[PDB]
Amino acid sequence: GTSQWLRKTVDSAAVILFSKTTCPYCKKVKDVLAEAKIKHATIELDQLSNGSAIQKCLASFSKIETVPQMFVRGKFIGDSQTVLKYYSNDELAGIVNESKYDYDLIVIGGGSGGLAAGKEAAKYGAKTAVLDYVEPTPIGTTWGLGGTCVNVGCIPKKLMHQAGLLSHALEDAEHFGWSLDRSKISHNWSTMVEGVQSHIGSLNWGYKVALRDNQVTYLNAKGRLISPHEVQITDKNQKVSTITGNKIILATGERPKYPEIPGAVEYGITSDDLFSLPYFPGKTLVIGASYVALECAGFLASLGGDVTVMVRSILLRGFDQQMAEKVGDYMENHGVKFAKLCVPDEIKQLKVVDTENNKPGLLLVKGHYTDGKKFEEEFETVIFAVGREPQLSKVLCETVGVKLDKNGRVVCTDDEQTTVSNVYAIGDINAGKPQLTPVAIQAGRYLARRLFAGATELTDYSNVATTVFTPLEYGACGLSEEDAIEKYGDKDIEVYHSNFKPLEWTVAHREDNVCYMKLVCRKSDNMRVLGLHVLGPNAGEITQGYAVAIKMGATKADFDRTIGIHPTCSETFTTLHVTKKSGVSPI
Amino acid sequence: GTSQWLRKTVDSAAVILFSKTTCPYCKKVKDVLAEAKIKHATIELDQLSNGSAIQKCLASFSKIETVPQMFVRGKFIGDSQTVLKYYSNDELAGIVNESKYDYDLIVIGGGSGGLAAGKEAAKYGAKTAVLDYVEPTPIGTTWGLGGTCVNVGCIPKKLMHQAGLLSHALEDAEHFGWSLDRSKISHNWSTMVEGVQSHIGSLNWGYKVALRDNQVTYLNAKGRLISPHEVQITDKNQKVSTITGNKIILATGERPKYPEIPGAVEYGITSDDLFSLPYFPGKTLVIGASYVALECAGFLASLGGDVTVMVRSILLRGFDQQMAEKVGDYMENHGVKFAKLCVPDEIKQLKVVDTENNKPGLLLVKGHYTDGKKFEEEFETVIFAVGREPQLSKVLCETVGVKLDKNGRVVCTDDEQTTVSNVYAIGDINAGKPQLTPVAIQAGRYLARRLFAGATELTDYSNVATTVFTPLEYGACGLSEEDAIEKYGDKDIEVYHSNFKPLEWTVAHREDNVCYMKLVCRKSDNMRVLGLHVLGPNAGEITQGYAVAIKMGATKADFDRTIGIHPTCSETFTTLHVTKKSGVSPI
Ligand SMILES: Cc1cc2nc3c(=O)[nH]c(=O)nc-3n(C[C@H](O)[C@H](O)[C@H](O)COP(=O)(O)OP(=O)(O)OC[C@H]3O[C@@H](n4cnc5c(N)ncnc54)[C@H](O)[C@@H]3O)c2cc1C
Ligand SMILES: Cc1cc2nc3c(=O)[nH]c(=O)nc-3n(C[C@H](O)[C@H](O)[C@H](O)COP(=O)(O)OP(=O)(O)OC[C@H]3O[C@@H](n4cnc5c(N)ncnc54)[C@H](O)[C@@H]3O)c2cc1C
Ligand SMILES: NC(=O)C1=CN([C@@H]2O[C@H](COP(=O)(O)OP(=O)(O)OC[C@H]3O[C@@H](n4cnc5c(N)ncnc54)[C@H](OP(=O)(O)O)[C@@H]3O)[C@@H](O)[C@H]2O)C=CC1
Ligand SMILES: NC(=O)C1=CN([C@@H]2O[C@H](COP(=O)(O)OP(=O)(O)OC[C@H]3O[C@@H](n4cnc5c(N)ncnc54)[C@H](OP(=O)(O)O)[C@@H]3O)[C@@H](O)[C@H]2O)C=CC1
Ligand SMILES: *SC[C@H](NC(=O)CC[C@@H](N)C(=O)O)C(=O)NCC(=O)O
Ligand SMILES: *SC[C@H](NC(=O)CC[C@@H](N)C(=O)O)C(=O)NCC(=O)O
Ligand SMILES: N[C@@H](CCC(=O)N[C@@H](CS)C(=O)NCC(=O)O)C(=O)O
Ligand SMILES: N[C@@H](CCC(=O)N[C@@H](CS)C(=O)NCC(=O)O)C(=O)O
Ligand SMILES: [Ca+2]
Ligand SMILES: [Ca+2]
Repeated sequence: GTSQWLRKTVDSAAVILFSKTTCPYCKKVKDVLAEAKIKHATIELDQLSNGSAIQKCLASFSKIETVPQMFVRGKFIGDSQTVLKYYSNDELAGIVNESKYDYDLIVIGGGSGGLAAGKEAAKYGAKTAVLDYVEPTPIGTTWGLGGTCVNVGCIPKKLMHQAGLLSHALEDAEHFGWSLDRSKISHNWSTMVEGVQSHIGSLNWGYKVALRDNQVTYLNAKGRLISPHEVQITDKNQKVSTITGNKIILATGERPKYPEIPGAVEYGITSDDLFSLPYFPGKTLVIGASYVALECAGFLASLGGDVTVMVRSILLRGFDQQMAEKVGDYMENHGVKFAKLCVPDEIKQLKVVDTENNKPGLLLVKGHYTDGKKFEEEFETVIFAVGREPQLSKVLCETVGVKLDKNGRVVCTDDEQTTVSNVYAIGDINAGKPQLTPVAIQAGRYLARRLFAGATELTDYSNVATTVFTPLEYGACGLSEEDAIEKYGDKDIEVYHSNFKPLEWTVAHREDNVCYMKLVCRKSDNMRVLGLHVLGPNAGEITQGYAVAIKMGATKADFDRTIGIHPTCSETFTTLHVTKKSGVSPI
Repeated sequence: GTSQWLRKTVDSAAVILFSKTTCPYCKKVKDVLAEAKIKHATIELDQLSNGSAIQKCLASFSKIETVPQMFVRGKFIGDSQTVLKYYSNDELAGIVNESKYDYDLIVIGGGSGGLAAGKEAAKYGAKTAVLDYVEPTPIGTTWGLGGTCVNVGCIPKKLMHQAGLLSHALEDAEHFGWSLDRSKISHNWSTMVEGVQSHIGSLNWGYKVALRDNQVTYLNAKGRLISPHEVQITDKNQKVSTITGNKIILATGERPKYPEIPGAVEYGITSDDLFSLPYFPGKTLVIGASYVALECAGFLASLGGDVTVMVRSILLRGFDQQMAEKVGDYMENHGVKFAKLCVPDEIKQLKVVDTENNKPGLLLVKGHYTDGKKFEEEFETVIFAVGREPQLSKVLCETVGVKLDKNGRVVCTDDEQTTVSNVYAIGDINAGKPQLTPVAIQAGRYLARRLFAGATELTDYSNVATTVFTPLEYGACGLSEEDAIEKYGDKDIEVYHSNFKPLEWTVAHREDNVCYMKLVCRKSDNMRVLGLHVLGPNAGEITQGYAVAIKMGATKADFDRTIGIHPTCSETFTTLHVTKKSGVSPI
């Protein structure tokens, strides 16, 4: 496959140097490229097991088999003497700038995936543009560069989770001997929001600076792909123009859904609004039951809010349902109210948001339970967390020839390629992929490296660990218990499980037999670990290291031979014994 | 090796049943043994790849090759009919009780290792005794069952660490929008100590109950081995008697050292005293610089104490010294004072501890720096943390024939065997082994399983992860950078490193470029991970999962293909790039 590899690399790379580490002629070219501040990929052939065969294949493109060999956009440009000739004649800059298109890469969307792809491509000398535009929410919320995670997702969510966790740190402090008067302590929502937004601000600015420093062109503009190589852009001044690019990356992400009921769009809010909400939500209804719903309900409650979650059917559809029940039971036991098997029919306004005193309005929510009981209750704030959807066009998109699925997501190969061959999709819009920030980031970086640096490594989307940052956190890697049973049959599945109590919870007088972990294992495959699950503090820190071991194909015996660190919650994974089949209590 | 395995198992096991899972005669024996509450090991031959050869070998001991086959203390006892015959004649109890010795196992020491070994042996029907006695410290401190960790180590240390961490949670709360008056918050040492000691109390009681429930005989008594099978015991009433045992496990642990200076023993304290100290230490000097010193100095400071650490030479000798410098620099930047290259010459009393008002005394510490400067300063409490030593006898011990090393530790094989063949040593007294609780626990359990359940698995003492619970925590697994360079040469070592900032530290306005991690890797061995190091919050939770991957032989590429969980500190391990050799800043 070394012939096809070289062909793909030469044809895709913007600026690439085939080299050897002990070659003084290769060094002379590197010195020239650095002095002229020409960024490029470098492949050192003496570092590759097939490097000699690569040298032979290079003659298909250059007629030579020596190093160095410099290419620009599919075209052999010269050996060392030739490159030096361009340098001394001041032709080199013109040569490396020469292109059929305005850009080697246009990235549409400047979130986790887009920024990662864009910055990484610039590193190998690709002329790169990143387009980002934030369509306002129905109530007008907008924000800066960085995408969902930075502005309206992981970052503000985890920070509000921390604010929530600190509530309980205050309770725990007393049992640890701290003398404070908790009846006189209160939380100020807007102060927290100011601190959160101040940090987000530094991230917005940070990414802009990063794009500058990597010589990526940033356009605060809405992009539309109108042909394989043509992107139509609309600026703030509403000016329309067209830019051309060799490769296009679609990284446009998703936006929250609203249910199709009266008053939803007019009076409700979503996560998009919540994280910069200038008033405190007050008595809140969250509609929905997956991780956005539960994470938001959870930090709101810990801040002292009166919180209700309206659950159509189950919690965290798609997650292990025993773990999901445990996540919910903990939240229920700690003040979060659940309206079970209940759907909303309408929102009616009773009071407008006080914009001067930064206070919430008041809403009437009518709904109904499965049994026929009507739901009718007042809330200061209604939050919809009922899924997220991509914002591209079944028709328009197909007219440029990019195929979307039923749900409006882009159908891609295992190297992120769409049905238009120079066009790729990464992050949340890529059909079938886990919708997480580091996945989008890994995909973008790996994709940029393949396109412009001749890398071969595909993103591995299997066994990607997650954490739901509910009040008690839930970390998982691999399969749910039910999905593993479905795949391999009950008789081939062994589950090791245990309750545990963090040492910190002992003096603090918190629950026995609530924190919980399990390993789902396949008997036939040497007790291969198929799924890991932990409900407990710092679950994400706990889970992460185990995701490496699982990707390497960890078995139970691997876990068993490993010695614990004491005292930690994580060490419980190293001494698990009780199986579910034995019926013995995990307590 | 299946002949030797069976010989060792039959000869060592107290009560063992060789069986098959589909045999109704084996089930009949199991029913009998359960009805008569006879605990035993069970080996299911149809579950072992060499089970058929085992069946053939069993005839060397029983003259039969069928299942079931029951053994007691080296002696074939019967097939199923025979066992049922003993049952119906009411002979079975007598048979299984028959022994040359009072016990199959005597465990001397009831700490982490001893309790683990003892409880695990009882599970397979071994008649087990555990001896524990706590020699009082010079000032009279004593405590209950469970050993160093439970009473004067990991447990109270981590709980005081948590109390310390909560101090900073209080500072962080305000930036997260919590309204509290910190100028009016103070810490009460004795309240904290009460909560800590109350939990320890429940552990003492818990272990006693566990020994009861597992039918282990517990003797609060000092044991001395006087011959291979004879243990002399001294009770509280000072009564001396002798008990005999087949196997002996030495699990007697260590005690803090004092330097040989005037006033040390009379006026100073150690970790043994600190965790139940009924007065607050006040202005404190810690003498020493390894993890006990730094962990204690650290939580004392976070509680608002005026703390000084007197450092003979370096911090954390034996740990990676770049990481050790970083641990210290953080503590120095946060109020802990270091008297560098300084040794104590004498302690003099200025004030006696106030025993009625639970207040500390006052001490004068004289010492000298390497340059000739005298050290002279007043402290309310002086803490020695200058190492720990075993408490067994170079002569007495050798007279029973158990060999000790230069440092007084027991010299053992890789299966914990001493130079006396029925005598084993586990935990801190085992020469050359990492001195950690879960190591002692794993060793005890694995040892009990080998002796009484026919297991083969040795404890793996390589790449055991640790965490130093300093104010900023330090987790490590595998080799220091300097030890890896020493082993494989500089040219074969690549180090990937990065600073990071916990997301929580952003709103809280804490340090950039202080949290830090690295992977020490071997170039020749496919960038094999030889050492992992992380300085940051929750370092132990971070480190633990990676210890499984490292035991499996993780390479850098394994880390690279693994996707991060966002947002966590741990995910930084999944995207490391910067190498030390490149000179690029980790910032
Ligand atoms: C509340 C919440 C909490 C979350 N928490 C976590 C978490 O803890 N951990 C985790 O891993 N993931 C979390 N996620 C998911 C994570 O945020 C996403 O998976 C990730 O941000 C998606 O990255 P992206 O690059 O695909 O899209 P985005 O980050 O959404 O970027 C797309 C960008 O392109 C813009 N755009 C759209 N159309 C155009 C156009 N045509 N022209 C120009 N620009 C356009 C969009 O406005 C946006 O700025 C969370 C998500 C939410 C909603
Ligand atoms: C301050 C401190 C903090 C620590 N923190 C951690 C940590 O965070 N994580 C970790 O893994 N490790 C930690 N350790 C180490 C851990 O405590 C030890 O490694 C472990 O307890 C040793 O177990 P052991 O069974 O060998 O000995 P021990 O637990 O010391 O048990 C020995 C017992 O036997 C008794 N004994 C002695 N002689 C006799 C006799 N002849 N007859 C009868 N009984 C006798 C002793 O009094 C004691 O009760 C810490 C240690 C200290 C001192
Ligand atoms: N890594 C992380 O910590 C986080 C990641 N995310 C990302 O965000 C994405 C989507 O977030 P989220 O908003 O939680 O959506 P999800 O796709 O995860 O789930 C939608 C939820 O809303 C409910 N729902 C859907 N329609 C209705 C309806 N019309 N009426 C009432 N309830 C309804 C569903 O319940 P039902 O089962 O009945 O259909 C389900 O509980 C996820 O896919 C994930 O990738 C979000 C939060 C945290
Ligand atoms: N896992 C964990 O979190 C923890 C485990 N432990 C266990 O406890 C054991 C011992 O604890 P520790 O007390 O820290 O002892 P250590 O053996 O770890 O180190 C002794 C320390 O005291 C110093 N020292 C020794 N003698 C003198 C002297 N006479 N004058 C001044 N300073 C001196 C040494 O400095 P120098 O370099 O100059 O010799 C060194 O810093 C460890 O081996 C470990 O297994 C302890 C705490 C935490
Ligand atoms: S996928 C084809 C293309 N879509 C986009 O470039 C993004 C559209 C999305 N931002 C939106 O609709 O908001 C497209 O719509 N083609 C336009 C055309 O004229 O062919
Ligand atoms: S190791 C030989 C034996 N030691 C012990 O059983 C423990 C001694 C220790 N607890 C202590 O000294 O405090 C021993 O000392 N032999 C005595 C003898 O008379 O041979
Ligand atoms: N004319 C060439 C010189 C090529 C040359 O002498 N390079 C040597 C390496 S220093 C080479 O490619 N031959 C050895 C090999 O097979 O790699 C240039 O200017 O680049
Ligand atoms: N007399 C024996 C009966 C032994 C017997 O019939 N056992 C069968 C299993 S059910 C056996 O060991 N033979 C089959 C084999 O080779 O495992 C007893 O009472 O234990
Ligand atoms: Ca283990
Ligand atoms: Ca990665």
